[PDB]
Amino acid sequence: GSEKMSTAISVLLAQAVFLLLTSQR
Repeated sequence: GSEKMSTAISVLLAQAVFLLLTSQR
């Protein structure tokens, strides 16, 4: 955990939807 696993699990979704937008946009 810690802010480390928090920035890895959060950044993981950031990209997941990131490409989802550029594609639908």
